[PDB]
Amino acid sequence: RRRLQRRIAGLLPPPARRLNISRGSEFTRDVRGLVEEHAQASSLSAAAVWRAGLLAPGEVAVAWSGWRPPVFGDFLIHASSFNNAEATGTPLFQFKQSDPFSGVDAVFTPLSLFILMNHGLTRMANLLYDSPATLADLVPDFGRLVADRRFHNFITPVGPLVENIKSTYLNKITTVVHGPVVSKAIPRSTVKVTVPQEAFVDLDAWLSQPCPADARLYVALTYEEAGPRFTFFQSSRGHCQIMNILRIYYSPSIMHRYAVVQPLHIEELTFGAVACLGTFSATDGWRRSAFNYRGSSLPVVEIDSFYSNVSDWEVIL
Amino acid sequence: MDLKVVVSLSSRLYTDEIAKMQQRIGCILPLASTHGTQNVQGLGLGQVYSLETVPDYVSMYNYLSDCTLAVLDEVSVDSLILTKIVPGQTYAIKNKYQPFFQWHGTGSLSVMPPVFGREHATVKLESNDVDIVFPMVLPTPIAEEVLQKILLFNVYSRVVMQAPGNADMLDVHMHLGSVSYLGHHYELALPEVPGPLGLALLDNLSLYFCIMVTLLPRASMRLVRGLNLFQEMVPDEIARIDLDDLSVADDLSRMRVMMTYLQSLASLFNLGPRLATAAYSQETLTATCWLR
Amino acid sequence: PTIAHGDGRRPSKQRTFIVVKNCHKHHISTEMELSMLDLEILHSIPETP
Repeated sequence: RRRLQRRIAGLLPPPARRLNISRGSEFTRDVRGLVEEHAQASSLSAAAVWRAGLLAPGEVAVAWSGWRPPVFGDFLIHASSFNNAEATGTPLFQFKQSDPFSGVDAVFTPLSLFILMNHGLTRMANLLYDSPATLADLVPDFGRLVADRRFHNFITPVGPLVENIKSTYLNKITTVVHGPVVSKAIPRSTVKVTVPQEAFVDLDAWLSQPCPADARLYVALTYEEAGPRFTFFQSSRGHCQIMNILRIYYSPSIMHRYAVVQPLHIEELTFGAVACLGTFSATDGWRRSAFNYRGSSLPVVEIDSFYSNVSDWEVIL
Repeated sequence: MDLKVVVSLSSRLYTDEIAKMQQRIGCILPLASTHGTQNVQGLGLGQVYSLETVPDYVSMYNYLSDCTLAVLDEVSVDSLILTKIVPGQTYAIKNKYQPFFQWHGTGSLSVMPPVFGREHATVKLESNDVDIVFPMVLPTPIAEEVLQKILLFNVYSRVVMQAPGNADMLDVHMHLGSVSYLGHHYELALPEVPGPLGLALLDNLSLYFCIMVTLLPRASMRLVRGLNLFQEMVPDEIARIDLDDLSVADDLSRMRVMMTYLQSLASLFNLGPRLATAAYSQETLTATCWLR
Repeated sequence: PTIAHGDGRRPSKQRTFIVVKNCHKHHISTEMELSMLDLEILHSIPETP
């Protein structure tokens, strides 16, 4: 009954949320304990681990805040299939391979996906990948898998890259599949998801009341007449709205697909699919930039502060 | 923040019960409550997938989407210490299911109620008279294909027990007897004799689906007369100019029951409690997943 | 122990090997005669030299 007191005194304390500040010039111990957050990294010493508290269970606590650590999904890829000059924050799209026991993976950035679709944006695609044939056999039968319009249920978005070690023959990437996208380096710095500007469109800008707490990034494969395209939507609504909103936005191209060809078949009838990619702050995100290569540059959409959270593929019609 | 749901047994187990349980030390099962101790009668799918009543996919799926789920961790002789899945954290599950569908990394897992026979997913406990039924956990594209192929097998068995002049029993079996995903070519255990007057699994879902697509064409006719020309070129016109006069009470009743049978079915083909994996390592048959 | 590899490989964790070694027993037995006459002589006590 007193052992329970000493135990419940340790299991009691929630983090002190409010605090009576007196003067901002004071910077006393209470406000430092409010602003201090423990790191996921320290040097391998006894004092550094025992002060950073790396061995704490569940979270990192020196010796439940709305903060959870992320989860990494590491893939091993053919090093020719992934141009290593790409930045940290680019959304990768792992193709579910038809090989039964293959331990090698086939990820795609959307730039590498563009030369897969078609076979400035095209200039940076062909400068980043001089070879449209070593990716045309990663998918073994692209013409069949698109001509029966089942390409959307084979591509699993795995969120953005965070760290990529450049090995020579078989490349190892570390992505973030779910949660808060943040770097793991010895100086920690911010990671920003970069999507190409010509591919990225907006949805509040296309429509031109309330402000939400977060906006959700959407990816959208769609089967047109001239091949598939990977547009990237950003929306601040909910999903069940966005299905009807993109049905309105594609209601031109739905009539165009029924018009320029008549679907005598039955597997052609789907018109793309959309999958949520996660939430970011709806206020100051997607500040544009340009991704500078050795000789050229494409304009890029640099979404800061991503919470990666993949959803599944829902058809559009 | 602790998660140990230690369910206690009244009468302690034998050795062979522990021998069956230690081969399912990584599967998940639905609880009844999220409380610190429980009894055995709240565990996985006993009360709804019992052997004494006719079972149906609908109420099993509703109960499975209803309550909390829980991977099991330890099996003592008289207690089953386990942990429940909250959406805040991520867990380590194992594919120890008797229809062994090979998982993959960064795949999405569907917690399905068992279709492949009760005896494939059970731990028949004798010391306590309980049947811990474990729910089927298998990847979502395989879940979709196995639902389509158990459903069409149900409809096609029912029409050939309706009349043998409909179809041939090998022709339904040499297509729907196998599920294919990434080259892993499995074979499905099919109950070739389900028995008439229902009394079997997947009748209530098949009855729902067949009543839905029966009420479908006049529903489409009513909802295109209510409102254009593109919508009147994709279907054939014999489904367009069919009746144009039904009694309004029966029309409203048919449309309402079609709407309920559509919304339950469409909520059902979304597989409910869906889990999303990160790094499935089949050297130890471990998948790392979270509640999605 | 394990070597930290920089390149792209699946990292092998803490490995620890448990191996058991059992004993072998060996039985040995020879047989030796002894007559009954000198056993009776052992049971007897002599008088004459």
